[PDB]
Amino acid sequence: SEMQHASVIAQFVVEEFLPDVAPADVDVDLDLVDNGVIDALGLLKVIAWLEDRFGIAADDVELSPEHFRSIRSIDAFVVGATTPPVEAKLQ
Repeated sequence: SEMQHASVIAQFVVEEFLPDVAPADVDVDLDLVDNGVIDALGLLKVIAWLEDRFGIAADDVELSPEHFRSIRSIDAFVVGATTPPVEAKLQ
């Protein structure tokens, strides 16, 4: 369950720019930024829906470009916000 709905996260980024692509065909082992799917407005859209699902405000914490290091980090960031991080990359 470490993925915590990994396919769901890909579904948002996939639908954010490539909705005609099956999220299962995306490797979560590749950094999300390397794809370039996350842009300036793309970054805003990411926090807008991701924050809306948990009802949390991004203003409470500042996000850095490193937080977009990979989709895996996004799952940890979302979980880290409500519950302690699991196998965080830092540890």
